[PDB]
Amino acid sequence: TGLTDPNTGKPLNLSRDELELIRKVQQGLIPDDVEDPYPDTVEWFTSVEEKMPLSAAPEPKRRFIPSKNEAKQIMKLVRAIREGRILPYKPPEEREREE
Amino acid sequence: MVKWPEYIRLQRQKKILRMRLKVPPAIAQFQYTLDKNLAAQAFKLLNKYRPETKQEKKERLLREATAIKEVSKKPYTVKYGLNHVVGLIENKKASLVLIANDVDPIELVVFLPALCRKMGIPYAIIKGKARLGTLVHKKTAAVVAITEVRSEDKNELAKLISAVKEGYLEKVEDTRKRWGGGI
Amino acid sequence: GKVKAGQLWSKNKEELTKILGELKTELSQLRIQKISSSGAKLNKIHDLRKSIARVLTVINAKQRAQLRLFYKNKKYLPLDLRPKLTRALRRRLSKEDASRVLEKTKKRLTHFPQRKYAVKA
Amino acid sequence: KTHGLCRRCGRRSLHNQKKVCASCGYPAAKTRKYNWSEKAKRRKVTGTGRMRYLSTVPRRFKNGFRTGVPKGAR
Amino acid sequence: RELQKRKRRSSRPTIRMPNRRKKALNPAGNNIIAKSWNKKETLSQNYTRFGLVAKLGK
Amino acid sequence: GALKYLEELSKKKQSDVVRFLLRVRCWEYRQLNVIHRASRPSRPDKARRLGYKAKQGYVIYRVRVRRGGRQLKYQRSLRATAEERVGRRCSNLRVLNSYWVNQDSTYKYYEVILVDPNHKAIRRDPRINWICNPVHKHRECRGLTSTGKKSRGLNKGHRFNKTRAGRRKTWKRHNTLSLWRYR
Amino acid sequence: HFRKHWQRRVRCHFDQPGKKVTRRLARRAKAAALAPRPVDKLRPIVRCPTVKYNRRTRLGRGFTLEELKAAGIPRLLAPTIGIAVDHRRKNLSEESLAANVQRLKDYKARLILFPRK
RNA sequence: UUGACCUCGGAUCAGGUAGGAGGACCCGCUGAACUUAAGCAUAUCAAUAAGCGGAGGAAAAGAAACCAACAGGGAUUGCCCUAGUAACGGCGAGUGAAGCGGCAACAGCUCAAAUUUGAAAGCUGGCUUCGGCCCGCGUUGUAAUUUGGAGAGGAUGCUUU
Ligand SMILES: [Zn+2]
Repeated sequence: TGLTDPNTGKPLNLSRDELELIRKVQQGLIPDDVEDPYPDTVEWFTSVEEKMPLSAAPEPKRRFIPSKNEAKQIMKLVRAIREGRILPYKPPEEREREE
Repeated sequence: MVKWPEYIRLQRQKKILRMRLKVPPAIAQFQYTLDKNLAAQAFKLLNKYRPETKQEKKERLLREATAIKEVSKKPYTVKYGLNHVVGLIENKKASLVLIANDVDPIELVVFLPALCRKMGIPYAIIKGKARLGTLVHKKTAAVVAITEVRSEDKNELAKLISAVKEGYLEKVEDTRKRWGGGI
Repeated sequence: GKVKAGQLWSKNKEELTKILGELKTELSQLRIQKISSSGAKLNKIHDLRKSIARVLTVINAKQRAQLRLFYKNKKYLPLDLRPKLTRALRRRLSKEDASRVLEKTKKRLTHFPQRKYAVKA
Repeated sequence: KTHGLCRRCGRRSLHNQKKVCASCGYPAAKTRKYNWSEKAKRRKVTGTGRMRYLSTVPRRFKNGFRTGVPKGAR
Repeated sequence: RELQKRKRRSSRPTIRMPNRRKKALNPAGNNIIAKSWNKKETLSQNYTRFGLVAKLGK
Repeated sequence: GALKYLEELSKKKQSDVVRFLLRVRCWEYRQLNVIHRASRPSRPDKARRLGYKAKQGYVIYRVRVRRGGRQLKYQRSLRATAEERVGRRCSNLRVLNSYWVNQDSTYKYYEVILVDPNHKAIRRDPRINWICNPVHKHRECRGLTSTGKKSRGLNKGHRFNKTRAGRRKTWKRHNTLSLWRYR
Repeated sequence: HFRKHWQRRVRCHFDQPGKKVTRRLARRAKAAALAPRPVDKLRPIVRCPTVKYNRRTRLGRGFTLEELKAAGIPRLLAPTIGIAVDHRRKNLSEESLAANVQRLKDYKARLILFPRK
């Protein structure tokens, strides 16, 4: 009982167990007869394009200035270099004079 | 005859069921994914805006700390994170959105094509949550957004946006409201 | 007959294991000839047994201390060397974990701590 | 004989055919105990045996479960 | 009960728990209250000497 | 803010996309075990508001429970039975909370959030390390979870007079003859 | 009213003299820790709800936010100087407000405060 | 051909954990009869005993989807009183609270709902010269900020480590 795909596809070939598994979940998922159970979506809300941002909250000043958290991480590395625990930055040219 | 393992069979039966049932038109629109050319041209721009890795972020911090022991503008990267990107959508701060087609709780991305449509931001459903994670240095990434690019490539972003609203969103227009599957 | 433990702690490992062998071979040879006229030999057996225990204690304590010196930097002590305590005491939260507090809580304690005051009559 | 030796409780209460003890229930992980026999509870309760390890717990608590050695000991 | 009879017959010694308290009863230190607190007078009697209020209720 | 969109979706769970997803997932869960491990929650908004965190130590377990009568009625809820079976399965974890995830004509499906009290990521976090205390061993057996507090009637008001401080503690107090010294 | 087993659930009170000693020792143990401070926190003066006890007046739970701000005591300082604070209670009349900002003003006059470190 | 991602498994791989006991007191589940009503079935017994599950030095409860009708109270718990009152009752047997009031003790908080986005800032393990290096988790969200008698963001000026 091959039946063609509704989206203008191809006459399908699935096994009888594959067809029974489709009919099992379709019986659990069917509203009724008579009325159209599967209508198209009328975009009653996305037809109107929103032109302004949703939130009217102010933008914080931290979005316009350099990073606070990056600054605190920099000074932690400065103290490591001050106390000599972390070696300072070596450019790739100095890496070419290395291993 | 031969016997197949349990998780092996269930992988195939879910693939059959998700493509042959009467799929509502918010999951059926995820079956339509952009072309190979458009995906390649998208990742040509996006790879130029890859976020810094943990190795090279640490190197730059060591560079600036060293100069203090012994001047930049805002970094333009690729925006990721579902909660972050949805907020960038809602404040109209995004210019192009890419949505993975294989988010396995699909409820995390069902509203996302329609939300981008409501605010006017061009979107494209893309193959691979793994591909986007590679672009952004994670295992996975459900959504990827571009907000602002550098001045050297404002033209090719606007060209890529026009290639989405012509090559992808025009074909989707009268087939995103229709139910998928059938039989 | 009896060996004081004060002499036991001073000696090294090979001197212990030789003396322990000397007490054990002596102990075995007594019981062969103790079955007849078990008099002062029986008292010697009691003193021989106690001296064996004192020797075996010093060898074990030296070996356990050498293990605890070896594992002084490693973080996975063997089970025999870990403290016993109780079962529930070993699954209690650590002193530093239970004293750990949130950053918001520390901020309020830093700037508004409990004061010290009095009320006059 | 109806009953044989039981490994757990040491009585001759293990049924031979069923292999289940009438006193403790050896194949069961739990020891058989019922609240309608207070006399049977006090016959097998803690304190009626050797108390081989639990006798050592009260002294170690009194010292705070300390570990170490006294200062200046050999 | 049957545990307590075992300890009466055993040669193991009874472990006498010292009279300890979770909270100390009398203030200590080098401050003003500790150097003038009397061990044998009550809370009300001690605060009367200090001139301080102990209870703020009725 | 993707999770606000998910909260409205779970409200409308008779709708087309949610009935479809609940149908295809209930089919999948029937071939699986009675109690099995889920890598991620099926409703990530619900799990997170119930306490789930993406940390090492948090696990999600999915369980199906038979539905119907015990006309004897089991005063234990199906949710409490879902908690008790998982805690027996994972005797090393602590049941934090549970929520409805699906249902069928024979079974009801719940996802339970568990926390490892021995993982030291959990032990170091002051927001969760209360569960490492041994007064929280097997909260689902003593009725200490959200299902248990509902069925024990631990609510304020004159309606819950018999049960708000413990039902058996209230009965023992009211049935005690209290004799003083100077009567 | 002895239909049930009242024999198994009868409670005597021979610890009445012994519990009083413990309660007085708990107040002495608390005052050893809080040595110059009073044992109990300050509490507001409130009116009893019903028509039966409208004319009577008792101690409440804690001071309202408007009472604290009118007296001049900051909110985040009050729990640290012996003042109980109730966020649920409202004032609803000027008589409840004026009686309590007099009480807090009287507390400050009798209060001696010592610096932090 | 290669390499991801997801999902499901194997391992005498490394690190952990659960069982059992005890159970006077504590938290759930399940649940009986005699008796009384001079017989007995509703009821009582009894939301008890027996049975099952799970904790601690206490447990449980707990910071109002509360009480009230006031000139208002203000998390939870316990004592006295309310009071053999209200209420329900083969309206027989009987059963039987709570609010207010005096006391004891007092303590308040953590999340989810937000974009750090000018920088996952967070965390588990391993190797460690113990100083700091790697792997992994994690964007399907780990830190900081906030928790509705609030709060955020700017601005302004004092006050705190
Ligand atoms: Zn036995």
